[PDB]
Amino acid sequence: EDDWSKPLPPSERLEQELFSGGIPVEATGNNCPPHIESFSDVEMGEIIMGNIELTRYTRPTPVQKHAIPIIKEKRDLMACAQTGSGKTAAFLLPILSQIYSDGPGEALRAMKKQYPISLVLAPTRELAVQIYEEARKFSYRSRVRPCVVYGGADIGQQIRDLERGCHLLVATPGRLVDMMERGKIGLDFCKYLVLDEADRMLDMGFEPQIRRIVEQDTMPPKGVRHTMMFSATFPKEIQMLARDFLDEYIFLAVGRVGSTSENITQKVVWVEESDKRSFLLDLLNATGKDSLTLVFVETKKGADSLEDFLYHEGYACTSIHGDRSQRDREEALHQFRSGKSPILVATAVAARGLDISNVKHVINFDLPSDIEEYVHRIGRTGRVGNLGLATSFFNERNINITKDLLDLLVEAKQEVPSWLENMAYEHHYKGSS
Ligand SMILES: Nc1ncnc2c1ncn2[C@@H]1O[C@H](COP(=O)(O)O)[C@@H](O)[C@H]1O
Repeated sequence: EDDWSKPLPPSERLEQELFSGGIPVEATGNNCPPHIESFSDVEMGEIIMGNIELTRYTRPTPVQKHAIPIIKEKRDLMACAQTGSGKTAAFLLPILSQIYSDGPGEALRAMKKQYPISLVLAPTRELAVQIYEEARKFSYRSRVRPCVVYGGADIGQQIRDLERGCHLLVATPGRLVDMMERGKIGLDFCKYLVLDEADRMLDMGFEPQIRRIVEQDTMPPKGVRHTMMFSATFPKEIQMLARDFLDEYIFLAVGRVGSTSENITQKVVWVEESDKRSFLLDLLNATGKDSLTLVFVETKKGADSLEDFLYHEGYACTSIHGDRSQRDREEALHQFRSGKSPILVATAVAARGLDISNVKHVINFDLPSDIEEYVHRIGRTGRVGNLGLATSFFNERNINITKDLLDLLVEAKQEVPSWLENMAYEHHYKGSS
């Protein structure tokens, strides 16, 4: 049989291809394996150590010091770390290491529809490619062929890439489901599940697809598969997702766990329904050359009406809602992402699963009845380096979220309209006399 631990012949055109480019730590859980200080503190194999040297990694990052020995000891992981912490290599290195050591497993040898040994789920195309490229570096001179798929691109070329073999699959949840329904991917032998930037995936409304992939198909249950979740923040829906997806897991926090709606400037203004169009025009006239603007409306009839208004007023824009054919919605998303139509009108429901690459300005033309939905919507702007802007139109129709919105603005240390805190005021708490 095949030896998956002993490296394949090199290829320096491929080497130049791959490798010629540019404080507190909390760990809680039961029987947590001790952290490492060097990559050699645990045995990650011949192939991994060789590829580590090609990538010129000299010392493990904080998150790698703790996560790598955890994953290698086959323990589930909930990790709160931010971008630039080296979390990609933190799960790729021990996973690939174990695959080299263990091999494909008797199933894939008795067969040799693609069956990934490892699956990494990402919110966006950009992050998906980042993970994919790192995987190529560490799968070099091995028999693990990494593949990446994502929406907004030709599925035909992605299917072709898949059929050349994939043992590690990086995917956005929507395109993976599409591959599964088309019968191109099976999860029967997926032993390594990774959710990278899980919080943003839920922001973009990927949770149903994720739970369909993990819980409703053929993927091994927890305790059999090894599952790792990485998230910058730790809101309640992530905690619930962690409890459901993880078994006997270690909680790792590198730095302070990020706040909800961080890196976002939020403005709330009072606008009557009749004035929302004109008010929007003033907001659009304070827009840069092409900074992408995402406008949320409640209904599809409202979306069409708004776009019709914007078109007549001379604005380059497009729309995405349910009453559109799929050919129109895919082209609309293409024209938004390319800046040809820098203004996207969309209902929240239609925006779900779409790779809208965090715009510079989110405008809540209509506010939701739900503050958790508000958090998901404004999450469509703001990163780490780029401060995002979220402007919301508020009137009597939104009175039910007055207090939650106020509380959120205060927690995020944002500006509060004096009329908003006035409307939220409760005389019960003043006291007698
Ligand atoms: N051990 C390491 N030494 C040096 N750079 C690293 C290490 N691990 C990851 N990186 C870099 O950190 C970035 C990855 O950030 P992240 O988004 O946390 O995966 C990439 O630029 C990597 O090259």
